[PDB]
This record gives sequence, C-alpha cells and structure tokens, in this order.
Amino acid sequence: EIPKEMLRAQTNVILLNVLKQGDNYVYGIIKQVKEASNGEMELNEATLYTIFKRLEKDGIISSYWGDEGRRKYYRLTEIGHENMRLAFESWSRVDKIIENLEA
Amino acid sequence: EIPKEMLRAQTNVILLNVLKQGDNYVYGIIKQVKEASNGEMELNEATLYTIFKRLEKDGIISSYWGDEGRRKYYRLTEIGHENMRLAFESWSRVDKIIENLEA
Ligand SMILES: CCOc1ccc(-c2nc3ccc(-c4nc5ccc(N6CCN(C)CC6)cc5[nH]4)cc3[nH]2)cc1
Repeated sequence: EIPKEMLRAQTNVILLNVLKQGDNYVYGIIKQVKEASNGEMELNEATLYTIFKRLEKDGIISSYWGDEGRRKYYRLTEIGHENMRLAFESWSRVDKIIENLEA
Repeated sequence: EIPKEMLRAQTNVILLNVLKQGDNYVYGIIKQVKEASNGEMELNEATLYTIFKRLEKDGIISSYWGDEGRRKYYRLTEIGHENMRLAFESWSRVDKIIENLEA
C-alpha cells in the first residue's frame, strides 16, 4: 500500500543520485541502479526517457554529447543540485524532529 | 525552493509520528511538535483540523473521547501504522541504495 506517486518519487530520487555521483549515459545509469539495488530495480531505457524528459522540462537535469560514436550524457543542473540539497536538508530535519519525539 | 506539497508531506509525517508515540489531543500534539522542532514548527489548531479531517477521511487516523470535561483524542489507525511502516521501509531502502551508489 505504498502510493504509486511515492514509488515514482523514490525512483526519481535514486536516478538523481546516480547523476549526483557523475554525468552518465542511459546504459551506465541503468546498470548502476541495478547493481546498487541488488537487482531489485531494473529499469528499461524507455522508462528512463519518460522520467528524464519530465526532469529536463523541469530544469532539473540536461543532456549533451560525449566523445570518441558519441554517447548522450545526462547531467544534474545547478538548480537540480540545489533542489536535492533543500529536499535532503528538510527531510533530515524531519528525521531530527522525529528522533526528538522518540526521546 | 522546496515544493509546497513536500512541506505539507513533512508536516503530515511529523504529526503522524506524534500519534505513533501515543494517542493525543490537539493542544498536546501542538505543544509536542513545537518542542520537538525547537520552536520551528508552531501549528495552529485550525491547521491541525484541516490536516486531520483529511487523514481521517483517508482512514489513517481516527478520534474518540477521553475522560475526567472530556478531551478528544486522535489515534493512528492500524491501516495508518501499516502505511507509515511501508513508507518508512521503502525510504530506508532508497537510503541503502544511495549509500551503495556512494560506495
Ligand atoms: C529534485 C528533488 O530531489 C529530492 C530529493 C529527495 C526527496 C525526498 N527524500 C525523501 C525522504 C523521505 C520521504 C518520505 N518519507 C515518508 C514517510 C512517511 C510518509 N507518509 C506515509 C503516510 N502518508 C499518509 C503520509 C506520508 C511520507 C514520506 N515521505 C520523502 C522524500 N523525498 C525528494 C526530492
């Protein structure tokens, strides 16, 4: 009974943290999420595109070409980093407040 | 730049954790949130009613009369407890997955 919108949010947060670790292309990200989740999270390429199109429209990530047949890299934007920082900061405070409740 | 809906969610989570600690009446909850948040979170009674009417409609909390002029107590429901458990469980896994990303 976890809301579909919460699962979506968790998926977003995981993907944005992959990007936080470094700019990355689709197969790299998918591989990284699969390993980090112990196989629990195996995204398909089409799923990432749906998610990234929206994150990009929202100014949270952008993309550019690598080098060497070129790959497309996705990058967390500066606005993207700040939103994550504020979300992380505010949810840690929530954690601190609960902790206090439990003391 | 924290979304208004995320602040609302954080407020909900804090209030539900007050209730998780024990059934409680409005002034008790408000006092407890104010202390636990170091004065950062001072809710008014009307704000709680708006929030609790919706949580109750959603089957997450309920209310009943205490004893002794009676007070009205709010209680986390069994469904309420389970939803919190699942939300907590799934967000801890998200944390574990990020941790792995950072290793
Ligand atoms: C680019 C942005 O970057 C972001 C980075 C992190 C987050 C983010 N980190 C989170 C950590 C925890 C939660 C969260 N933990 C919860 C525990 C319980 C609940 N309850 C469950 C019961 N129902 C009734 C209310 C919600 C919600 C919860 N929400 C949300 C979170 N969102 C969002 C955006």
